[PDB]
Amino acid sequence: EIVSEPFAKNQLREKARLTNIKGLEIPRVSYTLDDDDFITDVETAKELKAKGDTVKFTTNKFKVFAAISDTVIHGSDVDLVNWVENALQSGLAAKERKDALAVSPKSGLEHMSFYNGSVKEVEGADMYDAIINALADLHEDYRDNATIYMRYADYVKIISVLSNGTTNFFDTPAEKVFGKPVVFTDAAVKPIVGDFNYFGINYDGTTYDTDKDVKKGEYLFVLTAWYDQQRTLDSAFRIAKA
Amino acid sequence: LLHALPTGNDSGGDKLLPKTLSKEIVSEPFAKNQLREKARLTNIKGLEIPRVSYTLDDDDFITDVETAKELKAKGDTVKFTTNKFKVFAAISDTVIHGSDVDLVNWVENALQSGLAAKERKDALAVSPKSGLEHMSFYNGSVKEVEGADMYDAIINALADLHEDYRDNATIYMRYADYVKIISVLSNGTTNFFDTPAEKVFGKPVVFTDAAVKPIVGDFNYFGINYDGTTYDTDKDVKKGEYLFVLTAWYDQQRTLDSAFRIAKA
Amino acid sequence: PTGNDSGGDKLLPKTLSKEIVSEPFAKNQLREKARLTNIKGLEIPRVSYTLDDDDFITDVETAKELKAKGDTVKFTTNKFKVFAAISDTVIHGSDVDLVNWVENALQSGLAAKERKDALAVSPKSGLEHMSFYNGSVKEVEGADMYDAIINALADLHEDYRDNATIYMRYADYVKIISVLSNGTTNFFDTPAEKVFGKPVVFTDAAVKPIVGDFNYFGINYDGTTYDTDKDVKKGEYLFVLTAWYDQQRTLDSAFRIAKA
Amino acid sequence: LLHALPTGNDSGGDKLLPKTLSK
Repeated sequence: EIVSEPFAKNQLREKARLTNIKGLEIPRVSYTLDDDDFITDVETAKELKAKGDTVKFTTNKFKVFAAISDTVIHGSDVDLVNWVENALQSGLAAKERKDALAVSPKSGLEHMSFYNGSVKEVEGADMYDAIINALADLHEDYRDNATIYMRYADYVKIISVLSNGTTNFFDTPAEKVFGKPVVFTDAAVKPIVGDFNYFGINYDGTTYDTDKDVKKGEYLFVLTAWYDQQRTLDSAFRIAKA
Repeated sequence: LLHALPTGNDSGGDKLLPKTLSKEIVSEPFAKNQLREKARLTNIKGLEIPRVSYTLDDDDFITDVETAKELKAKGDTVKFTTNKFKVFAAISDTVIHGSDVDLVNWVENALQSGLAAKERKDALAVSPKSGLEHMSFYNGSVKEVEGADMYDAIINALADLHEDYRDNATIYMRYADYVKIISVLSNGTTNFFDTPAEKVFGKPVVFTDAAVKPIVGDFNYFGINYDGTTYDTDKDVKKGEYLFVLTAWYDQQRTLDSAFRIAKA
Repeated sequence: PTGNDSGGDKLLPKTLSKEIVSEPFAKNQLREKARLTNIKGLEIPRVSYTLDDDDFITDVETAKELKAKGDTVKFTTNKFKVFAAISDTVIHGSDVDLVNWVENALQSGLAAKERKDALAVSPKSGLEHMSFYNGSVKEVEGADMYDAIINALADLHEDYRDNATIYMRYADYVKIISVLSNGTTNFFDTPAEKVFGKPVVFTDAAVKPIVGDFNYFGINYDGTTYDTDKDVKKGEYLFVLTAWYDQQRTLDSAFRIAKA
Repeated sequence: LLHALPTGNDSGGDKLLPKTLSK
């Protein structure tokens, strides 16, 4: 009987939080120390003042589909059970990663993306300089917990300049070059970096349905849900650029 | 093409979602002190540990080291002295009544994280402040050595140290500096990035971003303690905020300052 | 912190519903006087009775319409559809509109369908015979609205007069007062029964005041059917209802118009 | 999107009509 792989996945689910709570509200600033605090970084003064202390997780709709013609049903195969779950679950993942890493987001969902704007682009001479400088920019608390996302091909080019003749960092991991964990993803254009503790997602509710289009002779299996994902603090996550 | 009325609002699609969903907020500590591993911790009140040990009635009145004698002339004992602390949490009003969640970890992760950030900051402070000068390694009490490059410096740092203290020595430095040391050594030879850091210098290493200059020495002498804590809640009515606040008392001092050094180029 | 439980609910008012409710969105004023029926097929005679030999000739009108239409009257089915649409988010936000919001909605749809057709200035084709302004009613002419209504009563037959009723828009009932201002006296406080001498009902659609014996006018609803379905893709439930009715005038000569 | 055959012709919408009907 039939089986297959996850057709698509979201790499960002590794580090980000994931929730199922109906309405969700958290504070942005975890703690403040005693009187002898050097002034909080100019950034956090601005965004905290503008956004407010809390953060709103606000429902947003979409729809996922699935279509099976009638002949396929009546040829002794069982795709009703597994082919759809393999299909719909993947649809949830691609919807996320498309919106977060959108170069030019659709309207009504700008605030989710990391490339919509409102993040500072540092400038390194090459990719190796830009990533290390970007770590040099953000606040140190975020640095200690930071994580990098990038495309694997860019990790090859930094090796060609760190070829150094005899030595070959094709065998080395990527943790030890930059000094922090790395995850590889093809959509991420400009290497982004920050503490992905703060980034978070929430799924509130769903509903599963099925129906037959009698004339055209195709079953349907549809699902819907509402989610949203926001950055607790924009000042954390930063860009690298040549 | 059915006639039923979904009044119940029970959702069948819930199981299709990823099974890693939390239903309760959780996160890791925001900050941590990386000195706690090597150094000594204590809860007792009013601590005093003598500097002296190992007297011989020697006719060869040379002690161990010239630096060791002249700075014991400072004093016989060390006495840790109390210093004040303050920690604030600030969960607001909407979050409490807006929805049913649980924040006890969010508070806990915030408070005892704040302690570690305090004691690391002052102990590694570049420019100390009033009353706090007597714990920072970058205070002028401790020496600088001078290698031509930072590699030979750390060697010349671990070199001019007591035989004993060398044995359980330990190094602190930034990782970014640690890379430049190796990109130059890897020229025309084996790779070192696959190697542990214990071996290029011979002894264990820990990495933190604070140490603008390296440290070397045995941190069994560096010591910390906490006298006792105070915890109480509070509500500001006019604004709506709930306040969770902590205060305790502490000090940290090094037993002997000759056991530690600074490398520099 | 235990939760958002508090004692403010006592301070909160007592008029709070805890679930949704609303008014009839629209109504048909004509249902007060007209007959209303549920019979499958309905047939009645037009002329109630005739007296003995000494009957002055029946009014020229009734001779004509009775001769043309015939003795009986046919109630003939005519279709329409009423709709209702609820998006999916509205369902899944803990509210109960399934039970009351629809009945409040559909029942109103029946009423507006009636009054639209009866008082239609220019009816849709296939349903001309229902309206009162399609034609076939005589328009008397008064110098003002007060003269036109009273003259219109002077026109129709007296049996219908004794049982007659007037429908009009309230604003026209104000203008007749301004001419009957008479200085000191003010008929804003008076009812309208006593000015014209017969009952009155107020309605905004009725343009030219109509008048006659609304015993004769009648309505019938034969059958219905209630259905529901989901448009899966667009994610909206539906609640639809249908029925067949018709309403006719037993005798056209009764109901008359007033005009300036 | 149901499979049933309404043979009975019993009408559920009857009660929605006004309750002042005469018969």
